[PDB]
Amino acid sequence: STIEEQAKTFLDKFNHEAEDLFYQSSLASWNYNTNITEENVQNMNNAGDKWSAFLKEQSTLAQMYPLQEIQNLTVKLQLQALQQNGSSVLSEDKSKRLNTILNTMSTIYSTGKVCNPDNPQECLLLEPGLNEIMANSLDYNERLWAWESWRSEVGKQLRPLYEEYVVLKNEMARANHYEDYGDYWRGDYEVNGVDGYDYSRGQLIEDVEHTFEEIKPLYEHLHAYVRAKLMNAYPSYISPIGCLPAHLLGDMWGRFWTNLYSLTVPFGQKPNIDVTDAMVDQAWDAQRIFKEAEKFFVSVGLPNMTQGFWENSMLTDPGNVQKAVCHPTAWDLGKGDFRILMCTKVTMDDFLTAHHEMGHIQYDMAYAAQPFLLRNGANEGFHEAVGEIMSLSAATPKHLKSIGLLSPDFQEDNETEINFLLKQALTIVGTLPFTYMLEKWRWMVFKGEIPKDQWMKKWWEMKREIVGVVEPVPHDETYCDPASLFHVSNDYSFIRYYTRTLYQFQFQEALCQAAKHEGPLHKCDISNSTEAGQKLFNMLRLGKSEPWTLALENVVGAKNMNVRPLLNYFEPLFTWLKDQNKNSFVGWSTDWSPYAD
Amino acid sequence: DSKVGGNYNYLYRLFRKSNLKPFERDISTEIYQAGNKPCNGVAGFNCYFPLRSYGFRPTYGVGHQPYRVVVLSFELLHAPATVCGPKKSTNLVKNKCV
Ligand SMILES: *[C@@H]1O[C@H](CO)[C@@H](O[C@@H]2O[C@H](CO)[C@@H](O)[C@H](O)[C@H]2NC(C)=O)[C@H](O)[C@H]1NC(C)=O
Ligand SMILES: *[C@@H]1O[C@H](CO)[C@@H](O[C@@H]2O[C@H](CO)[C@@H](O)[C@H](O)[C@H]2NC(C)=O)[C@H](O)[C@H]1NC(C)=O
Ligand SMILES: *[C@@H]1O[C@H](CO)[C@@H](O[C@@H]2O[C@H](CO)[C@@H](O)[C@H](O)[C@H]2NC(C)=O)[C@H](O)[C@H]1NC(C)=O
Ligand SMILES: *[C@@H]1O[C@H](CO)[C@@H](O[C@@H]2O[C@H](CO)[C@@H](O)[C@H](O)[C@H]2NC(C)=O)[C@H](O)[C@H]1NC(C)=O
Ligand SMILES: *[C@@H]1O[C@H](CO)[C@@H](O[C@@H]2O[C@H](CO)[C@@H](O)[C@H](O)[C@H]2NC(C)=O)[C@H](O)[C@H]1NC(C)=O
Ligand SMILES: *[C@@H]1O[C@H](CO)[C@@H](O)[C@H](O)[C@H]1NC(C)=O
Repeated sequence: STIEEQAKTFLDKFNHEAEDLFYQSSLASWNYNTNITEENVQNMNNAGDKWSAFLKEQSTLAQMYPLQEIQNLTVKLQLQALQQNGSSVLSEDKSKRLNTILNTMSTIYSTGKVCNPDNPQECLLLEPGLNEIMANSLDYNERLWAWESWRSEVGKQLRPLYEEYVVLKNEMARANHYEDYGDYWRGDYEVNGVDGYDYSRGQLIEDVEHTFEEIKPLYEHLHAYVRAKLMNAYPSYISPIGCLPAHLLGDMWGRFWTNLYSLTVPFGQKPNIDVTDAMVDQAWDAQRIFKEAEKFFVSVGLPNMTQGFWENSMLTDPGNVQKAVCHPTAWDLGKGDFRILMCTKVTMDDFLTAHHEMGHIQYDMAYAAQPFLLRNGANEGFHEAVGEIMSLSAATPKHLKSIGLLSPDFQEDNETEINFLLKQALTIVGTLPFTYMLEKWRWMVFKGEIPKDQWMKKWWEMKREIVGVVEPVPHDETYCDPASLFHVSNDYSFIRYYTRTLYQFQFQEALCQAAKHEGPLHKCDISNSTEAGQKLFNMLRLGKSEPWTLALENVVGAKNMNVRPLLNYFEPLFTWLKDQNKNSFVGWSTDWSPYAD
Repeated sequence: DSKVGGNYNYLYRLFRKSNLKPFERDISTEIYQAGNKPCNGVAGFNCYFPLRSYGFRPTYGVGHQPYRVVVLSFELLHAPATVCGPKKSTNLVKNKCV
């Protein structure tokens, strides 16, 4: 009864119950996901309902213990995570209104239908075909149509709903001593009073705007190259001092330039590394690939699979007609019962996805000792970060020719290396300007700086200034372009895909500087080492029990995200791009327009 | 001992005033009291039950599946002789110095 035991002494009970219930819920869910029937939806909805009701009751009960009389750090962190009101601080009818606006937004996004002006009877959804038209077509007219349509029919309906959504979320967040909603998102990177490891909610914006400054020397050259290359497929449509038209990037919103590899390959007659026929000519099943992944993981010094994962998991899609959503996922039903749900085919891409998923499996195996409320990554970003380095280290030619899938006399050269590096940088450094731009735009519109009659003009001037792309058609203020992105119209945070891109290469360099590697970083492997495994595992097992700025400094040695490893990873590509642009004009002028000529 | 859907028979106490004494036994079901206000035998805000149950199933990992434990303990108070180990033998030859 030391004013605190009363807290812990609760915490225990909570812990137990929580864990148990959660498990019930989760088994239920895995079920429905692996065997789609009509009754299983009911078997899982009530389990989720009971879990949610129990958690909200415990949250309403935890309030009775003040948060300044606690002295131990871990119990304070657990209470601070549980004591969160979340929603339901609003007026009751406004809560239902918020649920309705959210669900209506999600539905209008999901079931969008756009139809041709030449044939309005049968037409296209978003997922089947629209992405294919925007990715694989090659005529300017069809791309411009597919681009303007989706923003003229799904951008116009969403604005009068997003307007109310903003103010409702702001009034929600403003009851928990917060000043807007964006701060309620940045609050994930917050650390209070640990004598030096503190990280104020504000300094996240400072880091982001301070690390985006060092990327531009590389992104500018990449933009110049991609532009001078796109000036071949569509002759006399781009200006050599202008920006790019949004409907030429490779998808609906311009998030990944990966589909531009067909037009901008450096050496179009030297094929890259690809183990796809060598696999099937060796009769590899879904079992063999996972055995290879586990062998690689155990080679570095991590434990085996739990021997309950080989009988329960579903590695190959069920033969008969058994509807199960084929989207890879790593389940941690808790209680040490880990599973992997994915419809593996015999392709090297699935061979890399297996590694990327067993990464999450290992990361979940590590921290299974912490209290139940601390079973996550250090923040939202570390999870996929620690996941992706396995795929980045398993795709190098060394690890391939050491497993029996490449001819021993396969000799790699600098041409294939530049090819691979551009294929990588079309995805890694390509999405960063878009990500930072969209997140800054959302923070701005939430804090109230941008008046609600200047949304689209500000968004497009930002697309002109930062990322270097220009709209093809004018858009007045009956539109809303950002509401046409999945992570926006569904109330999903969108800054993790910018911190992950940095944490990735920081982890890569920090780790395989212990494997005593000597060459460029893009050939670096973490196999056969034991110091690397220990360095990684001394962070994998913390969970949330320590501030993330300590989880970093125990791996790389710094107390923040630094972009230097990224540039050090791309240095060869940068040396090449500095030569292939001796005659073009780097940068872009925000005056050019595709219609004002 | 593990049945699908939860086997809630085995309990294990996780609240008590002070730790036990060796070889002692406690089976009470008096409602715990952590706060400063007496309970009067009603669960709720600070006033929990003292018994929980292991929900053993079959799809658990090692370290959570039910293990069975038995312990033996000897003690020789004052008896002259008691249960000892088993004896063994050989045969019975005759007419030989043995
Ligand atoms: C997928 O779920 C369905 C819905 O229950 C299962 O179908 C029945 O499941 C019960 C459960 O024991 C069986 O007794 C019936 O014989 C099943 N009937 C049919 C027509 O399937 C189905 O078995 C589940 N699939 C798997 C692989 O377990
Ligand atoms: C509460 O704080 C105390 C210290 O303030 C923690 O005690 C340490 O616990 C770890 C293992 O949990 C031991 O290895 C240390 O030896 C303990 N320190 C001392 C000085 O004895 C305690 O762990 C904290 N509570 C929780 C749940 O972590
Ligand atoms: C969470 O919401 C509650 C309202 O439901 C806020 O108000 C506190 O509610 C608790 C119990 O419901 C009371 O004991 C407090 O006196 C209330 N006022 C406070 C704590 O200032 C509560 O403030 C909200 N949580 C936070 C962290 O602000
Ligand atoms: C890949 O490596 C080869 C050999 O190391 C390079 O070939 C030489 O490149 C320099 C660079 O200007 C030229 O001056 C030489 O004339 C090249 N050698 C021959 C025999 O012609 C090649 O350039 C490298 N690839 C790239 C893209 O630079
Ligand atoms: C690095 O790891 C590989 C993976 O096991 C080890 O590969 C073995 O290498 C020896 C000799 O090079 C071969 O005889 C074995 O057949 C290989 N094993 C397999 C499964 O292919 C390699 O030994 C490790 N490196 C060192 C220095 O031990
Ligand atoms: C992992 O499993 C293999 C089975 O092939 C076994 O030989 C090895 O000893 C195991 N290692 C550990 C650490 O459990």
